[PDB]
Amino acid sequence: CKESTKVLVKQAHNLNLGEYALELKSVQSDALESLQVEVEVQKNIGNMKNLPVSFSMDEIQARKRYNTPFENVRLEYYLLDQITAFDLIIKTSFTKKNDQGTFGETKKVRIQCYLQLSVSVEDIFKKDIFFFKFLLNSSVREEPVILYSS
Amino acid sequence: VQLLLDEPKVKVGEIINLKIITEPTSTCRRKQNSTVNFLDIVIFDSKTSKILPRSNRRILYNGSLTKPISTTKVSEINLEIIPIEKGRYEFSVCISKSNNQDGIIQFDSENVILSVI
Repeated sequence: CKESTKVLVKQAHNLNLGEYALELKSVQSDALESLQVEVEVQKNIGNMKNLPVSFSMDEIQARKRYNTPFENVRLEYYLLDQITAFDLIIKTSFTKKNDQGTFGETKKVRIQCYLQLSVSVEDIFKKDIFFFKFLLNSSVREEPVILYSS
Repeated sequence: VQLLLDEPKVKVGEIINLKIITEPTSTCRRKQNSTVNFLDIVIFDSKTSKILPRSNRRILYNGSLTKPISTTKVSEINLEIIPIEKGRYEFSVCISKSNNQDGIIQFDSENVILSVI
């Protein structure tokens, strides 16, 4: 037993590139919270997990508040629900297992996915002509949003 | 500053690019610090009493009007004055250097008027 309770450097390995791994993110979704994993591998990568590593399960599933681990799924959309929070956690594990080596990982990501571009409307209505006027606002305070089509 | 416009005599349901043209000066040599300088565009009724940012049923536009210029060269700018149910408007600018209050340093007097039938 090393008995190193303190007084050292602890951990000495790096998550470098040029290796088959997993990457979970979120983009391009219309007002209903989701996620999107990505698998940049080759030659029959195996199944993977997607746990719900929360304290009280605010990042809920639809009917039963499940984790629903995938199987040979690279990109999907975990259409969750929202039981009153603005922060989460997600322990994600993936048995890679390329060739004669049971390759695994466990990344405990912390994605929080409240909306940003909070948009309100107003119409005006004249005789046989019609106009909307759209209000555009950022749901967070003093973190800015750039915007380049509408 | 000059103000280059398409027409002064537009009907109601029509879209107009407005084009201000600004000329930074030799006597910008006092500062050089904020190369970016924030203007505004304010719309007056050609009686008194300018319309608010929420120009409801009067004039319509694309984006916030603040629309920065350089202290470098002849920058241009634009809006899209989608007119609605009006007559005899007025456009003029001011220069604000920053975003805060009491940042405003000059008020130009170039007042191009247009009519709406």
